[PDB]
Amino acid sequence: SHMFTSLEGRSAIVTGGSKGIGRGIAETFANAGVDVVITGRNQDDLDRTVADLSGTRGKVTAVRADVTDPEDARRTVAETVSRHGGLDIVCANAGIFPSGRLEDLTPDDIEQVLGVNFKGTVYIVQAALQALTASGHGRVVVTSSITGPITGYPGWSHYGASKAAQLGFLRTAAMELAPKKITINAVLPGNIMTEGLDEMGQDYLDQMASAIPAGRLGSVADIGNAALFFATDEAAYVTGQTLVVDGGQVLPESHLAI
Amino acid sequence: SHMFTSLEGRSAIVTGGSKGIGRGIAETFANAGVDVVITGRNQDDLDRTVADLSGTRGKVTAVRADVTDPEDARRTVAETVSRHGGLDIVCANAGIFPSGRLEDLTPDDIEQVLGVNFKGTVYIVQAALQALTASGHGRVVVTSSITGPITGYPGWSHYGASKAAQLGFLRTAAMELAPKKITINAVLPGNIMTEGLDEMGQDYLDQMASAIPAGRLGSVADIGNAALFFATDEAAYVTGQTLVVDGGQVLPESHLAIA
Amino acid sequence: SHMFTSLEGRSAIVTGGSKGIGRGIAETFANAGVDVVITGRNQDDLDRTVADLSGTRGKVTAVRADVTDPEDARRTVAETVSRHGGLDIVCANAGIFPSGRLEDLTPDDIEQVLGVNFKGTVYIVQAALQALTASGHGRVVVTSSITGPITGYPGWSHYGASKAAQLGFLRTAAMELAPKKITINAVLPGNIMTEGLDEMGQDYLDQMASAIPAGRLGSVADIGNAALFFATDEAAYVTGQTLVVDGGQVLPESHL
Amino acid sequence: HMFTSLEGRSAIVTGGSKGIGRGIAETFANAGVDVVITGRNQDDLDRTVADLSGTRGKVTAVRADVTDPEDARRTVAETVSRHGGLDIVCANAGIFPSGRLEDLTPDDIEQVLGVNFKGTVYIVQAALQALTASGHGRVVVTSSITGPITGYPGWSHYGASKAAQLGFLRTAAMELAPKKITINAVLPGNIMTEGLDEMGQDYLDQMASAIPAGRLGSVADIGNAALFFATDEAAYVTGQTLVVDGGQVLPESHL
Ligand SMILES: NC(=O)c1ccc[n+]([C@@H]2O[C@H](COP(=O)([O-])OP(=O)(O)OC[C@H]3O[C@@H](n4cnc5c(N)ncnc54)[C@H](OP(=O)(O)O)[C@@H]3O)[C@@H](O)[C@H]2O)c1
Ligand SMILES: NC(=O)c1ccc[n+]([C@@H]2O[C@H](COP(=O)([O-])OP(=O)(O)OC[C@H]3O[C@@H](n4cnc5c(N)ncnc54)[C@H](OP(=O)(O)O)[C@@H]3O)[C@@H](O)[C@H]2O)c1
Ligand SMILES: NC(=O)c1ccc[n+]([C@@H]2O[C@H](COP(=O)([O-])OP(=O)(O)OC[C@H]3O[C@@H](n4cnc5c(N)ncnc54)[C@H](OP(=O)(O)O)[C@@H]3O)[C@@H](O)[C@H]2O)c1
Ligand SMILES: NC(=O)c1ccc[n+]([C@@H]2O[C@H](COP(=O)([O-])OP(=O)(O)OC[C@H]3O[C@@H](n4cnc5c(N)ncnc54)[C@H](OP(=O)(O)O)[C@@H]3O)[C@@H](O)[C@H]2O)c1
Ligand SMILES: [Cl-]
Ligand SMILES: [Cl-]
Ligand SMILES: [Cl-]
Ligand SMILES: [Cl-]
Ligand SMILES: [Cl-]
Ligand SMILES: [Mg+2]
Ligand SMILES: [Mg+2]
Repeated sequence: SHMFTSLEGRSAIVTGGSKGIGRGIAETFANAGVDVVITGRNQDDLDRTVADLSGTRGKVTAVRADVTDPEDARRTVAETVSRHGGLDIVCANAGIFPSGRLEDLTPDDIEQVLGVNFKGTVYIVQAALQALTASGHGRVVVTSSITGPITGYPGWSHYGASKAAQLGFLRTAAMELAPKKITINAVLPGNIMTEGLDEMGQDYLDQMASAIPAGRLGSVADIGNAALFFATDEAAYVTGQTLVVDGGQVLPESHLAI
Repeated sequence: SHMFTSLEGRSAIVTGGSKGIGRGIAETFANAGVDVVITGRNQDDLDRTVADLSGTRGKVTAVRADVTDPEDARRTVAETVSRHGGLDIVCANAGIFPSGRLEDLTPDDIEQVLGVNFKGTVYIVQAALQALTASGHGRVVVTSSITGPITGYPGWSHYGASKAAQLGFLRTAAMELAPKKITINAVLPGNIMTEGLDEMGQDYLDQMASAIPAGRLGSVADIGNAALFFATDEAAYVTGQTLVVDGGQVLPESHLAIA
Repeated sequence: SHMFTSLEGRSAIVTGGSKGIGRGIAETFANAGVDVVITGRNQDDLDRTVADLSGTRGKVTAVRADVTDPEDARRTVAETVSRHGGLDIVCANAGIFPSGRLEDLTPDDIEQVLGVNFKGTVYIVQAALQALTASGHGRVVVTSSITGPITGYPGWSHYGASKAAQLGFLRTAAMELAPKKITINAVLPGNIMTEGLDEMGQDYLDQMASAIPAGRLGSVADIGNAALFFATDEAAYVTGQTLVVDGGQVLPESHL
Repeated sequence: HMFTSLEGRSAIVTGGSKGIGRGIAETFANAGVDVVITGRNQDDLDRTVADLSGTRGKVTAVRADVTDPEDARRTVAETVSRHGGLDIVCANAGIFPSGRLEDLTPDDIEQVLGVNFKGTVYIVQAALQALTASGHGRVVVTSSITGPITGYPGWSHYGASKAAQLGFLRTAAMELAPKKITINAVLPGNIMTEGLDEMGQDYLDQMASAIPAGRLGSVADIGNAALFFATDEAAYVTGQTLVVDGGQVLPESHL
């Protein structure tokens, strides 16, 4: 009869919500009656996802914005407050994972990944702070990864760096946000079927599939539903923490051990 | 419209559900339409909680049983499988946290705590394996603690050991249970208002409250709602993992971090 | 021309010192001039290891003792203090890793593993508290494992629990021991070429090998040298902590 | 015989003119390791080079900014010229300015990320060929408990930068293993240093009571941990962390 208090009518931002995990998070929240502003740089991709999600209970709309731009963060929050009247949930999700061996990585390569993945998470949280404070039950959910905080994978030394940087930030942010009644937590997916992971190629997807006790790559709904849990009133006592959503992938001591 | 898939009508066991966190877990699942068998050693305590929860949607009944005894674990599962028609969720929750300095801990002190807190988790999971497998969506939630896996506290070196033992066990158990479609995860509460935590005294409670950025001890519902998430179909891809429910307690570097 | 302060003359116990990692810890400390008492249940294995190490700078001798028996812990400490005049280092190392699936493990199976691997670590620490306190620079090094604290491996759910139990114990113990100037820390070996690990077969041994970035199983000296570092005076500010010694094995997002 | 002598080997210590980097430099020098220390302030580099003039291994200085890849390349070339090669890199330079979340500007974040994380990556990249040629390369990163483990108001960007170093090295260790280079990190708790003294006596008098060991750490505690990682005997340790903090991260309640 009753599980979690309904989030209907609340207001959320998902950065990088046009594709992949961000889209699955937006759809998960929208199905729960949360109005969602999704962001991204490509307008056509935002428009297709807004069109695709037009039948959801919560209204998904788009704001074209680069997470690396602090001005775009402020505009995103202001536009979301304008459309919804306030702001309750920020899902700091936008992220990229280009691959490059450490000896090949340029300053620009490193700043590209750290700017989107880490700086872009900090910028949207900063911009959203006052509206989340006015919420009285603010929720920030960060899309980190097992890569960095837990795992290594050749080619992703800067990616993993940026995923760990998110968590180092939120362990302090959680303490600064607690008097404002905002929780901040992070989902750490393992390997989820997305357009972004598709670019890694089939042999990467097979490789990770065989390393996962659950026997499959995860789904965007898996991450959206973890985000949803963190946003509930029922999770008000959870802050500064991580949840690994990976089918057991970080557990095995070795390969065939699965 | 829709948040998670209703768990209405599923079957659960909560060990040590007559008091404290286990009762909060039982009530949380009961309010979700889950039928719950709570266990414990004191029949009066079980009867009173069953009566306290008489008005919940799901049906909360009791089974008097000692987690340290594997035969009781088998009896608990069978009674549950007869009353509910199956078994979908096992909350390995029963535990004790008496306090003793390392130089005072007897073999009995250590075995009492390891047996209740760790052996009693293993035995209930072993007893439930077959019914959980037949459910096709089996869920095990372990009540661990920040104490042991993360923190230390003088007098709890055997308690901390048992809480971390639960986690070492489940990181392998999650792999063995994956082909059976059973996930196993732990909630790691920080400090939660319970009858057991009351026996630590007012100085302990004041000390811990001031250590918590959220500014309060947690409630039993906080832990119940975390166990509820793990038990959802929507958490099928989460196994072998932990969730710390502590108001931020384990974060501060020191006491101006807080102050 | 100076790295760490010589441990020459100090007094150590290594539980389970006749074979495998314990013997490597014992030899590493003896090479550093530490007098070492090794323990084990089999007198022949103790006698043979004492004879093998009879040329080391530190004197290695043996006490036949079961780590699961608290009286044997006490007798071990008393005998070491009688032989050396004190006790500075305790290497709580003794352990077993039989395998069994979750649904096959009997109460006696579980207790055997928890008894040796966890209780035996607690009992030697307890028995040594007094003498370690009197040393003024006491050191406890626990041989834990990546299995349990970090990894899972089917058939070792009770092994993994026992190894993680060591760490939960030591995080509190480090706080109770700090006023006594005793530090307590753990080495978490990955996969180390030993007698006990050879009881897993060549299939298990080749399996972990390709899963390790360093390209090899570790050596008992790798673990002994970690323990040696924790025992230095220079590590007096390290306590309640862990060091994974595994050639990178816990790192890969997949071992392919 | 404790560990194999490192006498005659070659090391870089970034930010080695003060505090922890100076303790690392003096610890390696006392072991007979020739050490190039970097920094931006020549006056502080000259003063430290002179203070350590009696050490067995020779401490010399190269003025360089960790945030500049070209300064990283120059540091490694100058070091290979002076010593004949390079065996050990201690990526240690770091800053910890304090600022509340809502006040951190983009420049504040880039300054801390640039020094603490980018500066670690750049000196490792620059050293890769020389470290590979040594056949026993050693990278030691100075991270922190702050970020990887703890939070402290005002240090959200600093903690991010210290956790960034570890996410980097967990992958870097796998890429470096075929080159026979290990890479680990020391995570100091609270260590008596010059930069740490900028936090004031209130911050000083207050982290001491929360540490089970009962004191702040010393730069030698960090140097000796870095020395362990650099030994031949630690060849099978890579991608890993060592917390040096007197038990500070352990207490459930610091009171
Ligand atoms: N897929 C996995 O297995 C996995 C696992 C662990 C963690 N993650 C994390 O999940 C997050 C998204 O992963 P994904 O697989 O879903 O990626 P994806 O499928 O490639 O989608 C990324 C989204 O982020 C947006 N984006 C990219 N750069 C942006 C920028 N500078 N500003 C604003 N938006 C930007 C993209 O829109 P535009 O390109 O049009 O801007 C797109 O909507 C990342 O943080 C990633 O690290 C993914
Ligand atoms: N309260 C906290 O802050 C906190 C924090 C972290 C973790 N935890 C964990 O949460 C669990 C319960 O904590 P709590 O505060 O709720 O304790 P509690 O209030 O004392 O409740 C303990 C429950 O377990 C039962 N129990 C005790 N021994 C048992 C046994 N041998 N067999 C079966 N049932 C037994 C008790 O009933 P009977 O005595 O009648 O049998 C009681 O119902 C423990 O595992 C504890 O480690 C608690
Ligand atoms: N080998 C690995 O890859 C690995 C990896 C991680 C951790 N570890 C840990 O390292 C420790 C030992 O490993 P190992 O490979 O060296 O094992 P091993 O080769 O089988 O030797 C174990 C030693 O402990 C002794 N022992 C066993 N049971 C005892 C008891 N009840 N009382 C006293 N001594 C006892 C044995 O002598 P007796 O039988 O005669 O008593 C033997 O000397 C264990 O704690 C293990 O968990 C090993
Ligand atoms: N002190 C602690 O309690 C503590 C705890 C955990 C971790 N750590 C870490 O240990 C490292 C050193 O800390 P510390 O307390 O020893 O700081 P410190 O006493 O202030 O010394 C910092 C050193 O880094 C150098 N440096 C600063 N900015 C630089 C730049 N842009 N390029 C090159 N060198 C630069 C400084 O020289 P110049 O100014 O001349 O450049 C100085 O030699 C840091 O990475 C810190 O995060 C410290
Ligand atoms: Cl992290
Ligand atoms: Cl654990
Ligand atoms: Cl652990
Ligand atoms: Cl096994
Ligand atoms: Cl990290
Ligand atoms: Mg795109
Ligand atoms: Mg001698």
